[PDB]
Parts: sequence; C-alpha cells; structure tokens
Amino acid sequence: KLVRLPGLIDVHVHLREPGGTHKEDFASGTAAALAGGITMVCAMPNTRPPIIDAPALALAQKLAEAGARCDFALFLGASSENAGTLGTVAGSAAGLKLYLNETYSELRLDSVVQWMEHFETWPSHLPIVAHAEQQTVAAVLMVAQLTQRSVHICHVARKEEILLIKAAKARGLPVTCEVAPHHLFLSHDDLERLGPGKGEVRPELGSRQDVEALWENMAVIDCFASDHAPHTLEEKCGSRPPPGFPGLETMLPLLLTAVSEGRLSLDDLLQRLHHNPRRIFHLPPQEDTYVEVDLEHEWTIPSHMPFSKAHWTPFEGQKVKGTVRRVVLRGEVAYIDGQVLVPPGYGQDVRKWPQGAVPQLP
Amino acid sequence: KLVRLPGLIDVHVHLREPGGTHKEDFASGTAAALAGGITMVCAMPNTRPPIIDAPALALAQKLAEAGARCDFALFLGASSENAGTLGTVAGSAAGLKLYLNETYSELRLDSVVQWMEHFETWPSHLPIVAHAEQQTVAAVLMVAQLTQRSVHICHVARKEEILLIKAAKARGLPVTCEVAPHHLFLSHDDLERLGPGKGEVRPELGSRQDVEALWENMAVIDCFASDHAPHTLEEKCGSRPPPGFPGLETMLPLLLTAVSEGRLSLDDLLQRLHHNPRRIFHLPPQEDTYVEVDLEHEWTIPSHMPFSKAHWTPFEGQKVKGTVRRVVLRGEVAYIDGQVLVPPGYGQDVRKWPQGAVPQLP
Ligand SMILES: NC(=O)N[C@@H](CC(=O)O)C(=O)O
Ligand SMILES: NC(=O)N[C@@H](CC(=O)O)C(=O)O
Ligand SMILES: [Zn+2]
Ligand SMILES: [Zn+2]
Ligand SMILES: [Zn+2]
Ligand SMILES: [Zn+2]
Ligand SMILES: [Zn+2]
Ligand SMILES: [Zn+2]
Repeated sequence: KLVRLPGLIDVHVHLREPGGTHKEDFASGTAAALAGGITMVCAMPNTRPPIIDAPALALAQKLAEAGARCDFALFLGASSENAGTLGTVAGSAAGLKLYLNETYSELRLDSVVQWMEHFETWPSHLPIVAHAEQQTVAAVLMVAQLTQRSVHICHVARKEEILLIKAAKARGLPVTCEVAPHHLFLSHDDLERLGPGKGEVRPELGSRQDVEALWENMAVIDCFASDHAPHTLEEKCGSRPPPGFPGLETMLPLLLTAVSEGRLSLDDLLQRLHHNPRRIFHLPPQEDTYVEVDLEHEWTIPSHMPFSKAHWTPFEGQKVKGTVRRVVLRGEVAYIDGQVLVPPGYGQDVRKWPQGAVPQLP
Repeated sequence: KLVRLPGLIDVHVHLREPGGTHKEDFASGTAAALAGGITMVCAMPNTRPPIIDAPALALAQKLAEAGARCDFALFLGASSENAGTLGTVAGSAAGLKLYLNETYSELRLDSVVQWMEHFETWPSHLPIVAHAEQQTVAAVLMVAQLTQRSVHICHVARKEEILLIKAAKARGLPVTCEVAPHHLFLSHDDLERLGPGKGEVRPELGSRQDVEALWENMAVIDCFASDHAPHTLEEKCGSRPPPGFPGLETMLPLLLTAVSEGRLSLDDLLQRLHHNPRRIFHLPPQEDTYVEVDLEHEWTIPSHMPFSKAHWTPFEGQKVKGTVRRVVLRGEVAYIDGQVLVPPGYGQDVRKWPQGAVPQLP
C-alpha cells in the first residue's frame, strides 16, 4: 500500500551547470531529484560563471531548459557589483541569494552596506534568501528590519540560530528558514566516520545539542531543503576539500524514516517540502504531479546513490524506512523503481508559467 | 590666553589593575588621564581577574579608590556564566560590557543567545556597551531591538560601521557610539611606520576611506573615547603582540589640533568628551572642576608620553597644536605643565555619589 504525496519542492540545490559539470549537471541533478521524490528545484547561482547578471541568467536558463528533467527556478546571486542592476530580470528568478559567510562561492559581500544596498534595490515583493551563520543571522535580520522587508535564512544548523529565529518570530518579524537533512541526521558524532574531508560542509555539522535543538524547535522550521552540494569524492578527499554534501536522493527517505518513528508527522513533512516552499517563493502548482512512496521498505544507504555525479554520500550505512516508488510529473511517468523515464529537457522554468510569476502591485 | 574647558570624560579606558600592573595601574593611568585633560574615566573589566562578579568588582573598587587620581566608574563584564547574577551590583557599575569579537579579553561570548540573555537580565535602565565590529554591529543592534532597549557601540572604526549606525539612527533606533583617536588620525598609511606589532589594535586601523567616512559622519559620532589600552613595548614588539594603543595623553592634543584646523568645532569636541558621555552613562557633574588648555602651542608627539606605563605611542612624530596647561579637580590643582599634583587615592567612584546613581522607577 503506497502513499500518494504531492510534488515535493527543494528550494536549495546546486546543479553545477554551467562550469562544474563533472560534479553534477542539470540532467544528472534533476534525475537525482526525481529519484528523491522531488519534482521542482530551485538552483543556486554559485556556478562558473556565477548567475549574477542578465547574460549569465540567460545562459543558465537555456542550459536548464535543455537539461532539466524536473521543473525548476533559478536564483540570481548578489555580488559586490550588481546591486541596482537586476531589476529587469529579477522577476524571472527564484529570488536573490546572498552569500554572507565563507563557503563554496566567490560571491561573499565585504560590507553590511552592500547587504543594505541589495535589500534596498532588489524588488521588495521578490524573495531574498541568505546564507547567514551564527551572528550573521542576527545581522541580516537587522538589515531586513532597517529596509522593512522579509528574509529567508538558508540551512539553519545550530541551536543558536534556531533560537534567534524563534525569538524573531515571537516579535512578529517576517523571517522564514529552512533546515537541511544533514543537520537533523548527522552531528559531530559522525565526523570520526566521515573524516575531515568528506565531513566538510557549511554550516559545519553541529553537536548533538544542536541537532536536538532543531528537532525540539521543529515548529520554527518553515522548510526542509537539501542544500544538495555535489562534489566528487576526489575533491572531498583531496588537499583543499570543498564544503558540501549531495542530498537529493537521501532527503526524503531520511525524513520518512523520522515520520515512521513518530518524530514528526506526515503533515509536518508536507508543510516543509511542499506548502511552505510554494508560499514563501510563490512557486506554482504542478498539474497532474505526484509521488508514490512505500513506507514499509527497510534499506541501508549505500556508499553512493544511483544518480548524483557526486558518487558518494555522508549518510552511507544509515538504516532508513521509506522509499520512492513512482513519480508522475505533469502527466508523464518520470521515475519508477530506480529508473528515470523523462529525458533531459522535459523540465520547465516555472517562472515562465502564467501562474509562476510573483504577484506585484502595478 | 588659555581656554577653560569643563572636566572631560573618557568612557573607555583600560587601567590594567588588577593583574596587569606592569602595563599600567590606577595611579599611572589616571595620571595619564589628568595630563590629557581628562577628569573622569570609565575603566573596562578585562583585567586579571576580570570584573565579572561581585567579589572582583569589590576588589577593583578598593584598588581604584586607593590608586585613582581622577574620578572613575568601573564597568562590569559580561561572561558566559554571569547573566542573571549581577542584579545586586549592577547599579554600582558604569555599565555592562560585552566583548563580541576577538580582542584582548577572555570574555568572548560564543552564542548570540548569550547576548540575548544579558540584554534580558541586565537592568533595563543601566548602560550596555559592546565591542562589536563590522557585521557584529548589526547583530548586536538586532539583539537590542528584540529586547527593546538601547546599546552603545564602542570604538567605531570603519565606514561600514558608521553607515550602519547612521541608518539605524535614521530609523529612530536607540543606539549611540564612540570613536577613538587612532581611527580618526591613523590609517593603513601608517602601518609601514608602526610595524606589524605596534600596529596591532582592535578594531584594526582602517583605510583612508574609513577615516574619511568617520570625519564625514561626525554627526553620527556621539562620543570620543580613547580606548586607552596600554601594553609595554616589549609586549607590542614580541612574538604574540596584544592589540591596543595607549591614548589618554594624546587624545585631547590630537583633537584640539583638528579644532584649530576647522575640522570640527570646540562645541563638537565638548559634546563628544563631556556632555554626551554624561548623558549616555548618567555620569554626575564634578564640582569645581575644569581644564585649561593653550591652543597656540605647537609640538611634536615624542616616542613616549610622560605618564602611561606603556612607554610608547603610535602617534610619535605627529605635529599637534594644543596642550593641557592646568587641571583643577574638585577644587584642588591636579595637574600643571607636566606635573601631577594630586596623590593616588584622590579620585572617587562617581557611582557612590548621590548624583551618580542612575535614575530608575521604583
Ligand atoms: N553548503 C556547502 O557546504 N556548500 C554549498 C554552498 C552553500 O550552500 O553555502 C556548495 O555550493 O557546495
Ligand atoms: N582595543 C584593543 O586593541 N585592546 C583593548 C581591548 C578592546 O578595547 O577591545 C585592550 O584591552 O588591550
Ligand atoms: Zn550556503
Ligand atoms: Zn537556501
Ligand atoms: Zn547551498
Ligand atoms: Zn574593544
Ligand atoms: Zn567603549
Ligand atoms: Zn577597550
């Protein structure tokens, strides 16, 4: 007896095209998405070249339209030079991404004044998401208040961060956040096994107390999102390991396991992988789209999942209960039992659909 | 023809007693204050032991009462363990100091939640000052808003910081700030001469653009304060140089030079070294107290000033115009032309004066 879920949405993925296609491309990363029960992804802009201007966005849009197997939206990235220049194309993007700490990106902003300039110039009705760790969460919240608008905090990983956001929500401030599976299911206790190269990720893995604080404060978490950040094993195990974990194929099985154990409800899961992504990013419905899962199947995560070109996973060896059996995307069978059955290019840019534009005053 | 000034107040000094008395003690640091035309100092809590609990404050109070030559108030320091424990003694302190970045202190707080706990537990009518650099300024401002109270930002040094504070003031937020003389009169252009050891200070010396932004935004600066941070030449030139500059004896001559050049007015100076310190920290008047300065005397700062045990200065070689000729403190001649004439112990804790308590609702 399968359970039918709506088309799930991952608002934080790195698909590496253009410029890092040995790590992943649109075709491989969206195959991984479908195998993970995800039918729509929002792709981050820290590619090579980065998606920080109109020509780069135009290129990325065409590469995605030609390679994507599921539907998508593309983020623009904030840079030290592009505030005030993105107005014509802003509404075609998922939103604007700010990189406010050291991570796998060349887009760090060097002054809070540059953050203010982005918050002041980016259209006020369109999403802004921030990579903002520890005190940076409080700093970007201040900038959002000074500019009188909302912000969404990416990959919250620490007790400190979730409690700050909790306090902000208690004061009625317009802040939402997302949490990635590695910060719910891995901790410092796993760094022995992972090693210092594989274990590199931003935000770094938290303590057991961080993990327990995120679960305890599930009500404060608006979305789950994988931060699928594929890098090859050679890169993760080499001298200058880039941070990040692949995660599209493992996210839903990990969370279904938690549902089966009573750690959160099916509704809690669907708010965080469907309804809240839709409403925060104004992402449109997908007609005739659903995911069928088998909640009874017990399996052990292997050393690599079938589709991501990362060809490794930090969840290797974890026992899960729950698997994706079938995905239907816009009336076509997209995935069955380990086989992706829609070709590269089946996926569409949801921001071009009439229902996918963000509403705005004239 | 001398000019009579009121008793000037430095709200940010390190007098090193207890525990670092080779760098400075109450007697030597307050002699330096008097020679710099300063009649009241607020001493920071990063001593050894640090002033982070009632017994340490009691000791420091007695050492100051016995050694100080000018009047004073003593800050308490926030620690990772003392939130909620300072209520009985809080009103006897200048205020509470938070160390939110790496600097010469063991008091760094490791989580914004600890900042929130201090803002929630410290009595709401009493001052809070923060060492908060770059984005940390925005972060502590957010914490202040969440807790619905004011904050004072220590040693603002960068264009980024002064513009953030400017934006906060434009939104009506209760924030004040101070700037130290080295961030108005030294820059990266001076690191060649100073060297990497002497030049170590927190916040670090800024660019010419940082310095010009502070001057351009003088209206945003509420106070000048020296951040007199004496360390010996051996320490500054050694393998692990501590950050900080001595500055009590040079602050007023540097600023008088700027007044003579029309860079700010005498009133601008007196707001920032007298009236605003009084009103932000609720520091009492000093009866029969004044400073006589000679605005015409041109001199070159030497390799060390007479009184601070630091026995060095980063302003060596700068030409100044303006000198302190006489200080009268509470009816006694305290300083004339290079000689301090009040003994250790003449100075008093202003928080014990009836007029020196911070007003509060019953
Ligand atoms: N999280 C990571 O460790 N890496 C991400 C970048 C990011 O989300 O900050 C990546 O693109 O590799
Ligand atoms: N500013 C510094 O560089 N040093 C100060 C500490 C401080 O004010 O942060 C000190 O106590 O030495
Ligand atoms: Zn990130
Ligand atoms: Zn995100
Ligand atoms: Zn990411
Ligand atoms: Zn400081
Ligand atoms: Zn200060
Ligand atoms: Zn200081």
